[PDB]
Amino acid sequence: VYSYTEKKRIRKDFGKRPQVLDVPYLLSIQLDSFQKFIEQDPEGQYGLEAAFRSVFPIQSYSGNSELQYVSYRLGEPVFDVQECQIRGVTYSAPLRVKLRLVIYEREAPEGTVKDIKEQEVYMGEIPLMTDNGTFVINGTERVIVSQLHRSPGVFFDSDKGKTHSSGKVLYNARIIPYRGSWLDFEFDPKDNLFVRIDRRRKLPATIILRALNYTTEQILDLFFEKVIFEIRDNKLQMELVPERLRGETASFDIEANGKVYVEKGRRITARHIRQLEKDDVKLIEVPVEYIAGKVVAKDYIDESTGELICAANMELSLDLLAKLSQSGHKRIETLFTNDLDHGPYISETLRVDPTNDRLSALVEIYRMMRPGEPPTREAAESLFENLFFSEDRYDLSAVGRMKFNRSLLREEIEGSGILSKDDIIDVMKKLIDIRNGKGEVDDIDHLGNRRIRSVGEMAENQFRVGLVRVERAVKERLSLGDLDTLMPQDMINAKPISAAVKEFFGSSQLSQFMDQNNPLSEITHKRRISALGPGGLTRERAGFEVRDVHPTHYGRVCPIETPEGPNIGLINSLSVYAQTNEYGFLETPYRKVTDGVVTDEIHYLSAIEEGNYVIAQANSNLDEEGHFVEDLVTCRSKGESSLFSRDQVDYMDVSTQQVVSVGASLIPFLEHDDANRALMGANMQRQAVPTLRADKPLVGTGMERAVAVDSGVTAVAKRGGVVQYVDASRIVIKVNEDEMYPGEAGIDIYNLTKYTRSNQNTCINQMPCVSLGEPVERGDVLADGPSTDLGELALGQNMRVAFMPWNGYNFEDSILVSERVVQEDRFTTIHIQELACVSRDTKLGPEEITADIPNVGEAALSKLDESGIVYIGAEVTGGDILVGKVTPKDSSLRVPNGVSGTVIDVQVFTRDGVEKDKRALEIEEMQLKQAKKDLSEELQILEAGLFSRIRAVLVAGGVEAEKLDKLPRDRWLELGLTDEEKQNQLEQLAEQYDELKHEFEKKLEAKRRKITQGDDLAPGVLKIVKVYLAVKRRIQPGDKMAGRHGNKGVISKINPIEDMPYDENGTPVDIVLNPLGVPSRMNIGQILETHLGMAAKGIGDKINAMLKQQQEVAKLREFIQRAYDLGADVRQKVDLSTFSDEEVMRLAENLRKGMPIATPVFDGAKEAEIKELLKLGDLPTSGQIRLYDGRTGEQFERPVTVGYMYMLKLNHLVDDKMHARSTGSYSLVTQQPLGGKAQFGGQRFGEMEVWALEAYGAAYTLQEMLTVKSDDVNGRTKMYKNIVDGNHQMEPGMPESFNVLLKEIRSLGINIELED
Amino acid sequence: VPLDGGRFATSDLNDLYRRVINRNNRLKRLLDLAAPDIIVRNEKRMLQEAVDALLDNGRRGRAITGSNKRPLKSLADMIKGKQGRFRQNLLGKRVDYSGRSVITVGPYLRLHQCGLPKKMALELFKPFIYGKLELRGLATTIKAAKKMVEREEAVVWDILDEVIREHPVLLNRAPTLHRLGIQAFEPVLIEGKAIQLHPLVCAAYNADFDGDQMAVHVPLTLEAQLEARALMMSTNNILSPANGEPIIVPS
Amino acid sequence: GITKASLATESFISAASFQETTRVLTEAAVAGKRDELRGLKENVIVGRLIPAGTGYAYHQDRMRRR
Amino acid sequence: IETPITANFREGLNVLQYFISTHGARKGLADTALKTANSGYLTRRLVDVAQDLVVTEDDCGTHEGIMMTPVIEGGDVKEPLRDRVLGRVTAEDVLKPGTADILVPRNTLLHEQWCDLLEENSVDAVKVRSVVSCDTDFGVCAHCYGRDLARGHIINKGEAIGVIAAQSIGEPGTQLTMRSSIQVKNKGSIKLSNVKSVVNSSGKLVITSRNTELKLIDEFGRTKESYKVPYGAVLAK
Amino acid sequence: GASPAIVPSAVIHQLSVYKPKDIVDPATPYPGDKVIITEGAFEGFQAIFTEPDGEARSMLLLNLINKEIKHSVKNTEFRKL
DNA sequence: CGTCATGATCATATTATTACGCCAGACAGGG
DNA sequence: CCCTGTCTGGCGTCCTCTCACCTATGATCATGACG
Ligand SMILES: [Mg+2]
Ligand SMILES: [Zn+2]
Repeated sequence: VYSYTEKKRIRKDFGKRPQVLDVPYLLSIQLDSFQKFIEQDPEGQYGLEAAFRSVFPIQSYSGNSELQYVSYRLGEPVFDVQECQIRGVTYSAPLRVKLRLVIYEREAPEGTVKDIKEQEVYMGEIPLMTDNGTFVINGTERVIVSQLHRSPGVFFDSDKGKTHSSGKVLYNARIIPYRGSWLDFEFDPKDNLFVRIDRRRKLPATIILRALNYTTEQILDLFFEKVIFEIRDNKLQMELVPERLRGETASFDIEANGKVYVEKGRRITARHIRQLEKDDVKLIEVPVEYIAGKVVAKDYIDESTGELICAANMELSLDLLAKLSQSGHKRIETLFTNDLDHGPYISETLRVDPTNDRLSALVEIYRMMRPGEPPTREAAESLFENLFFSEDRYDLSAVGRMKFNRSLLREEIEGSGILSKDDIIDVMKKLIDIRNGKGEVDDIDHLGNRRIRSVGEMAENQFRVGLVRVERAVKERLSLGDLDTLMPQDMINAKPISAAVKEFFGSSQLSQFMDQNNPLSEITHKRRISALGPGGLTRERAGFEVRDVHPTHYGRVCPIETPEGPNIGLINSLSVYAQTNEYGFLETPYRKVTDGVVTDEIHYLSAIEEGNYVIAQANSNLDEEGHFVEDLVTCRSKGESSLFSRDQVDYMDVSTQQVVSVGASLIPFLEHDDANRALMGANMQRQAVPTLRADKPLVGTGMERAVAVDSGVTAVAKRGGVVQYVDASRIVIKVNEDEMYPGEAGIDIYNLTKYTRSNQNTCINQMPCVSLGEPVERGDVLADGPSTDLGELALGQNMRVAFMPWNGYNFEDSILVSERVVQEDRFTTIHIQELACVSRDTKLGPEEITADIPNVGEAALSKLDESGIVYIGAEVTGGDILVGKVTPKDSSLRVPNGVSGTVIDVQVFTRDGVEKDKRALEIEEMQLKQAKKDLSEELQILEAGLFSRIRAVLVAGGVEAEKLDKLPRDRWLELGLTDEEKQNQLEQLAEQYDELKHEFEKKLEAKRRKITQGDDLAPGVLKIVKVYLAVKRRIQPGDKMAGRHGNKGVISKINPIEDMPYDENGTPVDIVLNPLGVPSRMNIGQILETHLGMAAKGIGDKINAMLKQQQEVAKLREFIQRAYDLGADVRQKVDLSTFSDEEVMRLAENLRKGMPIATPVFDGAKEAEIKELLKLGDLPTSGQIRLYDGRTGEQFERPVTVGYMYMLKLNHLVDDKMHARSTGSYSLVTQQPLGGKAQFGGQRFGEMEVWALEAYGAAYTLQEMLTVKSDDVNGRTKMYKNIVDGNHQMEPGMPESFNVLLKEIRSLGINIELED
Repeated sequence: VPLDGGRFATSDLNDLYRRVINRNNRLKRLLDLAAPDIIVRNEKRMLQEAVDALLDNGRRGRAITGSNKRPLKSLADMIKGKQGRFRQNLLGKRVDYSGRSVITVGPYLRLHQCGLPKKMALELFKPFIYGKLELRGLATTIKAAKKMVEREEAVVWDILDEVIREHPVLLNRAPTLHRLGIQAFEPVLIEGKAIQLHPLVCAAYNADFDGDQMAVHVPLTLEAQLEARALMMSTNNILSPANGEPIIVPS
Repeated sequence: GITKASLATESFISAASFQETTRVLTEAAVAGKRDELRGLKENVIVGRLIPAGTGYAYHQDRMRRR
Repeated sequence: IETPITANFREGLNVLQYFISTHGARKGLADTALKTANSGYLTRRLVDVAQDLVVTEDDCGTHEGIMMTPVIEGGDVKEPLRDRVLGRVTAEDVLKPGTADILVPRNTLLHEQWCDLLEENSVDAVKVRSVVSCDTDFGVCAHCYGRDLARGHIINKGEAIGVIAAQSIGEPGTQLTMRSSIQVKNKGSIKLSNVKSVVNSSGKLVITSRNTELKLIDEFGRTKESYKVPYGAVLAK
Repeated sequence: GASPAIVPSAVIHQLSVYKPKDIVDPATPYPGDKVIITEGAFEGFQAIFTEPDGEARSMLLLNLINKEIKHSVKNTEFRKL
């Protein structure tokens, strides 16, 4: 079955793979993150409650006072979104917090407080998010963009090759906390182990192991095994486990049990280890040279002298053995220090250490942190407990503790946010294990190590920084005042909190201005994974590897939609199905392929769970049950594609559209384009402009409805029902009774957004697309937006294209367009410019906006009214007067030189106290009248719905067929009816009606207050006049058009109609492209799009022929059914036998300008299907029509390719780039011309052009190019007199900026001069 | 500079000089009223560090800032590097009598001429038109001539066709790589708003027509017209200076 | 090498218009070094004719009248 | 990757093949970005090291120039004598191997007719005057430079050749990239250079030198093959 | 330095009874000083101080040509030198 | 008439780190 | 004093176009209202 707007124009759909998971709501990152941020969240985390429970309770400097936390609450905003964008306020909500003050007594902090006080306090204004997913900061709609950064936890990197120039790789182990001090363990080419804290000075690593109160005996107990030597009657025998001897060449003949095992000069084989462990050999015999370099573990003391025989971690010599042998020790514990197995890294590290106990280690750490000051044991304890071991200054998140347990092979993924002793010891153990040769290092670009922050987490962090500044103020006013007399709003002030959150949302590196000229550009700017910003890398520094697609971007981050230029691969765009995990990583759906059958359950995999399993590719053929029809199937195991068996697979992809993003899944035939041209096509499809009447794509991907409905430019119905009143302003839906609340009678009113300014100076319009009396369903479009049509997404328009060289006018990439295109007004885009004029406050008095103006006459002032402001509707030229303004000297606002327009909307804002002039009172009466009429129509329309409910209830149960309309309509309650649900319902509707009456009274009073009041404004401004010009820019030689595949081009000549190549029917082609761009720039998808567009228009022409002849609905039903079946096993399977002879005529009314065809991305329409659809129309099979010429009237040889391509106009127009300057203004500090176009400036004759004129022999051209034309002021006035008198001659002089160089060098101690 | 809001976001130099004069006046007052023995030392350290912030900020240990993270600009940051007087103001300058627009093809040109709009040719060539007006006697002063060419009356297009005729312009593509990147043409007036540029010539600019933009300059003096005709004309440079290969290869 | 061959000149304006300006101006300051405009780029700085094309004939005239 | 892309753009590409194509394409784009970033700075340093060198005389008056021979990697002759000694003034006057018969005088610009007359007689090595061996104080004379490239005649007195030279080197920097025995082909006489050889017991010629270079002299005088011969190698000839 | 300058037991005892001079200061508002203007229609030039008010205004020295008219102003009103 | 509270206007510089990389030349560590 | 490692200084494309942003917080004084 189909929805009623899907019976208007049902898009033909090729495609073979039956879908199982539809496209999710495309704005779920922004909305879900900010819903996670601001919501009443119990059990502590996440949200604002995490900040308010981690920075509170503020306890004082031993004054026994404490400011603890209760709850919070956000009130309603004073301004809704529309008034906020008009006036210019933030769209914020006040953050009320309930704080409590308690004050303890003397001698008992575990005793009773004498007095508490709990109260409401005001702090900050956090800006809310609109339903589109955007913020309104100062009247300009802004987006905060998700950041891609390093995951907190341990990270074992390897500084490969480059250091020490000898190939010896290093290994470092960066512990990355979420908030606190970093910690980098590393090696050096002497194989010592070095710690460092926050990239500061370097210490040997075991100095922190003493700082955790470990003795050296315990350190060697941890980081090494033991070797036991027993002195038993002969040559100091040894306990030997032969696994340590795997490949070691002994120094003697190892024999045991009267049997020679190992010979001198040979090594111990593995089978000799098997012999020694099979015979269970324990004690072997060593020479005196064997313990010549063995390292003792613990301290041995002589019992008689009380001295030290040998210190810990010391090699043993002959005299040390002679001392400890005669003291009474039979057991000797040493360490195993092999070449391959276990290096003595800990032992060499302890030999570099000068420290000896806990205190000296804490002193040295306190000295490397803060240099050159007296340490004290209390200060060293406090610093080292506040580096890693305190809840305040150090905090891994849950993400950090998960990565730190997972990368150390733990079990519990839950732990504390602070470190401990076992954590650092496990980091050093894993680092030594990586140095030993077992285990692997971790790459950086792997998406199991890249977390995604969003709006909620970054706003929480900035709010937390505001709170630690305010706890740095409250720890102030709390123990330095008189108690009890103050309340907790005199202490805490809202300036740092609001300053921090307002600086983050106002100007950050990630809170950026929304590129809004297209529904696609909105919905793909909100889905952006930027690597830049705070905590990430920078553009002009890094690098190589991060600008490259890793093998685990498959289905998380789009590989082909990224901006080319200085930041490729850093401004990644997130894919279609890609959600965000609980912790912040990326996850993507798959289908659990149990042992034979592809089960239709979806199952979200992260980036590290994907690697262990094995995933089938998306388009693998399966026969109606899930059984894979091949016995070799293409899969990918561990980041590496291969060919696997039938039933060793564990997952299949969901749909074939999931590698790409929503920018580059509206490209039909994407699998035929080379990836560079697909990148340029997706980026230019983002850069489109909305035309006047947007049409549709004939060749789409079916993804248009998700991008249109799941954005916020169309007016989606909330509750379905029957339309009651359509208008260009408003739309009224009457809600069906099986969707309807019992109370609040309810018929909905959609106030559309008519002609208003976007951010890119386009024209964000909404047009109603429903008829009257028409049913609508829940979840359905009512009003099309900009670049939409019937709920689809129509960016550009589809035109008749031919690929042929035509007389050179399409030489490199140019485009040649018939005048039939510009006559139909079909690229005529509508732009809106906002021109502001402020009435400031200066000396000699304030300014005047009135029209009594000097130096002007009738010809200027005829287009102004009697109070200076231009009319609404006056079509002005470039350089007239819009607002007349004179200062205590003409300073009237003028149209900037070049642009026409029609003044559509004038706003006047008045700072309160200033006299409103007559036009400001006219606008006040106008908006009073509009708001009065609008709220009165709200009351009338909802009262009409309420009375219709009363009529619907009184059909039964005491019905009065004639007596109902004899009495006035406001008394439909006291009629004959007992105590039932109906009199209860009439009482509830009377409650609703009296609520509407008193609500209308109070809301009309509040709206008169909002219109009548002034507005807070800039320091020293009287009134602001804003005027909206509405230019209509058509098309001309110089604009940029482009298709959807990377075929760019400046349109080069707008030919007449007659010159166009026509065919043997009569129709001229509209646009003549260039064929030579196809084999080099390998975008072969545009030719398949051209042929399938010609097939679509062939079906449309046959419908137009079968309908223009007034044929009955039977033949239309026949032909539309044949055009909708037409293919292989497909998904569509429609039938017109359930459309009932009236929808088929209206569906053919919508198909007569062409039949829309969906072609999904990697499961598209093959060549034979295009041929069979070109055979259904009577077009030629090869797609090529023979074409005549317009000039000569004789045939082009070798018939050419025509069809329809869907081409977009880009907003790089030519009357926004063109500029010229004879003599304008000059800069102030260096007397050179200004830069730019708005400032009337000159083009930079840069350095390489100076080199290119030195490279010729042009000497006078360069002399006037940098002395006369540019800098020397007396030189250029002499030049201007000489040019207007006909004498071409220059008096050179000196550049004045060289005198500026002399003054800047001379302002140092340097004495530069000019000799002779 | 005023920011038109009642306040002056000052330049960094006045901040630096203001810090030196504050610290120096406080040091004069502390040497006046006697320094507390081993005391007249911290203030001189502060003065030395403020002067070292003024002459070259950031060369001594951690630099200063006004707002917020960015270190502010001393004198050596005005002479050195990019954004300084050697590379931004003295070796490459901003230049009057110049303009820029988007290029296009127009293959009906001879290779020594390029299309150029009527609006750009009227705004680049203004004082030539003023001179021809008060030399032919169609405006008494300069102000009547300026208002005539602002209204664009029906006679100034004949003046403009009489000043374009044998007068070269310099076309320039924005990444000039080698010396064929600046060439000189003789303009032809075009109804429209783009620069029609001969196709063969676009082998030397490495310029396609997918939105490229080129800038035109005007040689004012007489010797510069002769140098843009004899040395830099588009017919003269047909061989590259890298080898003997022709640069007019048909593309 | 070309960056050291260009920083080691007998003309401090060329070596100042190239890389580091601080070291070049301090060495030329304490040495009392005296540029004489010596070629192309110093004359591009100071605003006069290049001694390459037509300015080469002008510079032969100017040097002959010295 | 060991499993190649067996699908062309006229047919489809499935998902993994298009993903591998994306690996290649984004690697190329990042190469072009950072490539331009290095190339512009190379052009800057070259035009700032040259910067000054103006053709300031008309004859220096020396003889010592460099020796132009065609380059021989060890295969085909890559760059012939006509494309190296095109238009540059001869150092010592070339005598044809009819010794004491002058073919060109010692100050003749070798344009295209003279280069064809060099190719006919198969001239070994036209010793020619280079800029690096000049004698002009504060500049470079006109005869040691050569033909005015981009024109036909000799270089004019004045054209700044340092700037056009530095632009001609750094301008193709956008196009550049960033990141057992001796087998003969032709036939001719056999030349050895810097060899200390001796006779083995087998009757062959064995070598006692690393600095041995083998050459193949052709029928008319020049060389078409050159081979670095290692230490202690054994020749069959 | 890392720690405070080694303060010996001498300056401390010397600063046990200092300020043995008078007002001195930075030569601002005194009996016979100079002070530039900043507000009013009589600003733009300079002036002199003598006997000011105290908890209200001061004493401005306004004079053009060879005549002068005193105009009591608070020091906020003027520009203290 | 006096005192207290509230509102408006005017006045200055932490508030209490970590994700570039190479080359090069001087300064100093180890022997 | 003769290496050999560390350290800190230099440097890292051109041209153009668009947009926002460029305090707020605390203290003191004056005026008004209430007792
Ligand atoms: Mg291009
Ligand atoms: Zn020479």
